[PDB]
Amino acid sequence: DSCTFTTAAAAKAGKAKCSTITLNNIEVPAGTTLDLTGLTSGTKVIFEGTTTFQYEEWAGPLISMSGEHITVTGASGHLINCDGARWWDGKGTSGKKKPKFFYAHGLDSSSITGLNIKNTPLMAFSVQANDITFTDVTINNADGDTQGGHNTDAFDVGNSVGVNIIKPWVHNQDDCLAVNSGENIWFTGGTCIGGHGLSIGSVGDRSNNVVKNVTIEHSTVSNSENAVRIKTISGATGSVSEITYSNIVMSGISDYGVVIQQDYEDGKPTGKPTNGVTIQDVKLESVTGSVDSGATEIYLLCGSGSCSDWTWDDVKVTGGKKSTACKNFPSVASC
Ligand SMILES: *[C@@H]1O[C@H](CO)[C@@H](O)[C@H](O)[C@H]1NC(C)=O
Ligand SMILES: [Zn+2]
Ligand SMILES: [Zn+2]
Ligand SMILES: [Zn+2]
Repeated sequence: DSCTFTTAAAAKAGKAKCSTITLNNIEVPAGTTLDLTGLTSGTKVIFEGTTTFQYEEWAGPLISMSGEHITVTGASGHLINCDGARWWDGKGTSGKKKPKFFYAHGLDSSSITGLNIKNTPLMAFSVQANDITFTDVTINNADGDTQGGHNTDAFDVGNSVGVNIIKPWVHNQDDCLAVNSGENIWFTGGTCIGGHGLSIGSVGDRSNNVVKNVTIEHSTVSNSENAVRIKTISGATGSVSEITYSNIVMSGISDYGVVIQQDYEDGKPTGKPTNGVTIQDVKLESVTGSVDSGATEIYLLCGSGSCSDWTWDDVKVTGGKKSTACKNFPSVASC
């Protein structure tokens, strides 16, 4: 049936019988999830007007969706305004408990298109799904730059096979893309502003430490901590392979233009890379741009023998420090 819900509670109660679910100007109650899990296959979900959330310090998610063959869209002029500044305290995962925004867990063979998201209190999309596509999704957390936003990852991917992120537009304060695990991930045409870049990892110490076949391309990173990043955990085991960064342009980079390091311990680099996580088939093709004078252009800190078979074409990162601490990287590459 075609259903239109004006409350989160009504949506949760009636969703199953709806072939079309129009969410009209729903203000999600404090500490509650707009629960759109268990949707019937083929359901179309349309966000209308402005979706808001009442304030409460909690872990989220503000919205959770699951089901197979779900088509999520937003009506013209819609906006999902999380007004995250109410939570932002410059501490992100620390300090006030801030809710994760959208759980796309088990939202299989589904698409989310054109959603306009604003000021997520913490991470935006948590992806743990198969054959999921995010097209023309805009995550505007620009306000977080000056209002204390942190750990406002745009797309966190784990335990997902077949993830397509097409033309996302992101202005946040953490990873534009963060893949802790997954296979067949495609991120293309993205605008990544203010965050931590397009990252694989940190990989290791999870139930799934395999990242395979990730293509990040035609993306532009601006005013971010890093542009191209692959991190693996010290002493951890796992596999990172078939990673392609192609046609990546960067500028306003504060820390690293390109960084692939395997020395993350307790969330911090140590300078001592390990080799339990293999990093194979890394292809950088046309990765160019500038970084800050204080940033390191390229940093490749591989464990012994763990990094193999790379392709390095037209990687030209300028304006920063040229690292003299790189090691164990395939000779085709260079810092
Ligand atoms: C890699 O992922 C892409 C995008 O989903 C897909 O077209 C391709 O078949 C995959 N290749 C392998 C070897 O898994
Ligand atoms: Zn506000
Ligand atoms: Zn199917
Ligand atoms: Zn930061």
